[PDB]
Amino acid sequence: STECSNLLLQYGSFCTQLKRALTGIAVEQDKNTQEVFAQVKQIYKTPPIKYFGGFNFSQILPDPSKPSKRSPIEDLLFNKVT
Amino acid sequence: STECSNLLLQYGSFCTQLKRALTGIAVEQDKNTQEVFAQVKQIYKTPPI
Amino acid sequence: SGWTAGAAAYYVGYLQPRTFLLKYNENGTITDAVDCALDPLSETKCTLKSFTVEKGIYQTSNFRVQPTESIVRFPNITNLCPFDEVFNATRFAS
Amino acid sequence: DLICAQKFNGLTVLPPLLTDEMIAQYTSALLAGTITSGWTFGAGPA
Amino acid sequence: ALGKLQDVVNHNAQALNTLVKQLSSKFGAISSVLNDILSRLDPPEAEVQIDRLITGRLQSLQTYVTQQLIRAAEIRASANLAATKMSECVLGQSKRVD
Amino acid sequence: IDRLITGRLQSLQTYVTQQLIRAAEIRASANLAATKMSECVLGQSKRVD
Amino acid sequence: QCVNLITRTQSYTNSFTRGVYYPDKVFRSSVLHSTQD
Amino acid sequence: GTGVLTESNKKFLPFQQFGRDIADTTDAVRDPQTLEILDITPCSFGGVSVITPGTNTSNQVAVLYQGVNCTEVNVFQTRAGCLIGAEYVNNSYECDIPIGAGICASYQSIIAY
Amino acid sequence: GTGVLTESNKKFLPFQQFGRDIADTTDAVRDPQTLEILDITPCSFGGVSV
Amino acid sequence: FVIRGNEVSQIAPGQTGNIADYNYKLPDDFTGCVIAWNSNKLDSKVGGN
Ligand SMILES: *[C@@H]1O[C@H](CO)[C@@H](O[C@@H]2O[C@H](CO)[C@@H](O)[C@H](O)[C@H]2NC(C)=O)[C@H](O)[C@H]1NC(C)=O
Ligand SMILES: *[C@@H]1O[C@H](CO)[C@@H](O)[C@H](O)[C@H]1NC(C)=O
Ligand SMILES: *[C@@H]1O[C@H](CO)[C@@H](O)[C@H](O)[C@H]1NC(C)=O
Ligand SMILES: *[C@@H]1O[C@H](CO)[C@@H](O)[C@H](O)[C@H]1NC(C)=O
Ligand SMILES: *[C@@H]1O[C@H](CO)[C@@H](O)[C@H](O)[C@H]1NC(C)=O
Repeated sequence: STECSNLLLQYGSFCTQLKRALTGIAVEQDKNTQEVFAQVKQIYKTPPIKYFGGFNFSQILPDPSKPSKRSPIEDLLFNKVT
Repeated sequence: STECSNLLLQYGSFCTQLKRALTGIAVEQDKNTQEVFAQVKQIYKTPPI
Repeated sequence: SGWTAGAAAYYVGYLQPRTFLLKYNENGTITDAVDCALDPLSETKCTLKSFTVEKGIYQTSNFRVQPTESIVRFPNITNLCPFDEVFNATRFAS
Repeated sequence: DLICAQKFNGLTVLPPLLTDEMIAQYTSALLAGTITSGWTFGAGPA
Repeated sequence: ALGKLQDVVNHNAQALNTLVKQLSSKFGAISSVLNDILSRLDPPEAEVQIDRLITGRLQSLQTYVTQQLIRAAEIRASANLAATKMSECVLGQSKRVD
Repeated sequence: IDRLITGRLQSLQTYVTQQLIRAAEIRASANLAATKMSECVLGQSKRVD
Repeated sequence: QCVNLITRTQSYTNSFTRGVYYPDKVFRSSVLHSTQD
Repeated sequence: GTGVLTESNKKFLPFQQFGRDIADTTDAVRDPQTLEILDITPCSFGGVSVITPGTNTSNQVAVLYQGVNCTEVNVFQTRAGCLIGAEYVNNSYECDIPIGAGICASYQSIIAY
Repeated sequence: GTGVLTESNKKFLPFQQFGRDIADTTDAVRDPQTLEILDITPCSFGGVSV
Repeated sequence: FVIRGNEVSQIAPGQTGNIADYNYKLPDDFTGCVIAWNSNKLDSKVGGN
């Protein structure tokens, strides 16, 4: 409705304020993910032979068979959150 | 006033939103007390001497 | 005895203004409903907008005792009020 | 009469889930574990 | 066990659903549909009816944005805590109790 | 009645908004207090002040 | 020709969950709709 | 207005007719027919909380009238309010459904402890 | 309204005409001339970012 | 101009009518005054003006 937008123009910069606040929230979410996860500038890889003195990390290391390259625990976490 | 509540029904789910926010605050206060004080699941006792 | 003897059985109920919560299935038929006022649990179902209510304590409504009768208290003095002197006057002022 | 005036207009104060004596019992347990066992009760058995 | 993340998702979905539900509110006007108010009314009080709908929808949108800002502050505090735990528990061994 | 409803609704939403902001402040203080309970009472802290 | 032939007795019973009708003419699928009517 | 009309100990001056509280709501009234001061109080009311387990588990419920004495509404009196439909058990358990003021409820019927 | 009217796989009951979403937004309608169901999808939109 | 007695309500912003659509249309943001007075002595004739 164009005359509704003409009436909405009389109320000023309310829509600009709401859009700016939501843009700040949207960039803050990506920022928060950057301080949580992007803490190293080098992408490290485990050796092909995964023997660590008897310590087993297969449930937390990535699964090469899965296309998502996620750990079994991470795959369970992703399946249990909808 | 019944007709005032009938007119209040036309404003939508504002009252439900306010009640939900206050219920969240109310359970948040009890959660705060649980995090501060309920840090042990054993009630230890001082010896009598 | 000019007419054949017969019987008819029928139920009559009356409608009150009530809030209901209706469940629409995937074909669009109302399959189930809850009346809000009649049952506390059903009032919780109406508040949560769901037929399955999880374990917990839920703020639903407010109890209030209704007024029983109306009392009107006016002054006991009764005097016929002279509106006839105002509106039926033959001459008014400038 | 402030509390009655708040209550009559629909503003109620819910009590805390833990009473003051239960919070005091929590602090007494923390005192007893700290004095009798040090920092060991916070990391396992006292 | 995974309630917290699910709660975050639920809160976001619930807020968005509530905001769409606020488009069905008359807000004391004759209808919640702008085109109906156009069709059954001449302009000079239809201006008032549409103005009532506009101020109701602004109230709903500002309520949503304020709730989103408060939830964003809470989630930012949780994420700052998560970054601190990533630095101090994963990238090192911590002497901080619990 | 509609003017009274919109005034009282705006007052109630204002109250709930300040209550949410104060609840965020008190939650931050209670998280700090839980951290001090864990790190000063349940252990010895080398963090300065 | 108004003639009286019908007598009537009555009892009282429970409505159970009968008497619910469609409040409008709107298709709705797999939802929960609350109405005052 | 709606309420209960009781005796008042408020010493109204002869010119004064109405009484108001800190809230500026009508608290006392002078009747015109007999010149007596009636204290107006709102009728009894409170919040209603429904304590339930899951509907997968059971359909039994308990009702908490918040801030309401049990004489003005399995009846138990708590600081949180009056609890109807739950029996008090002297045994102490972990909290399942929080009622308040140290009182919780659980399903085993619905008990309060 | 304004929108495309695509084919619908929803089987209406014959007294119903209009259809609504979970958030009471109209998503379907029956056609009065020919008793068929049409899915109303209001027209394509987007945020333009530069 | 000169109009009929029932048409004086149509000289207004946002009005629907015969002379409002086909003779004299006022804008929605109209600012000003409307003045109406009778003219039987000058604008009427016994045979029909
Ligand atoms: C490390 O852990 C994995 C998973 O716990 C072990 O893989 C299991 O091996 C047993 C016996 O070979 C199988 O019955 C299971 O089905 C395996 N589970 C999975 C998820 O693959 C693995 O054997 C452990 N040890 C090493 C050296 O990798
Ligand atoms: C819904 O419609 C389908 C297809 O017509 C039918 O098979 C089914 O029995 C109906 N009822 C339910 C409850 O799914
Ligand atoms: C009003 O005055 C007229 C004379 O002017 C008189 O006939 C009539 O009865 C009066 N009505 C009343 C109600 O006094
Ligand atoms: C009538 O009201 C007056 C006050 O206006 C009071 O003085 C008087 O006693 C009342 N009469 C009776 C019979 O109650
Ligand atoms: C309406 O007209 C159409 C066009 O021929 C026809 O197919 C249809 O049967 C008519 N009746 C109804 C009830 O739609």
